[PDB]
Amino acid sequence: MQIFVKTLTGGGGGGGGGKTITLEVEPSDTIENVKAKIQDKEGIPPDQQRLIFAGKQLEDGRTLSDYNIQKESTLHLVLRL
Repeated sequence: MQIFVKTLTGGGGGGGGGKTITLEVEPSDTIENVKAKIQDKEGIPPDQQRLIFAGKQLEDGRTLSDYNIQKESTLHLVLRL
């Protein structure tokens, strides 16, 4: 299944915002697995990633299906320092 990940626009305007990457996933993949797939594409360590869907921060041990994340769903990636 393919899903999309985008980052925040920020309260700064400009600079696009809509850019995405695509991930190949299964419904039974955990959020921790998804973070590892983002790391393969973008180099950002999983410890520094927060993922949001439907306005909610996603917990590592749940699966995509637990959050109703399906084909062509878009997750939002936010930095965690």
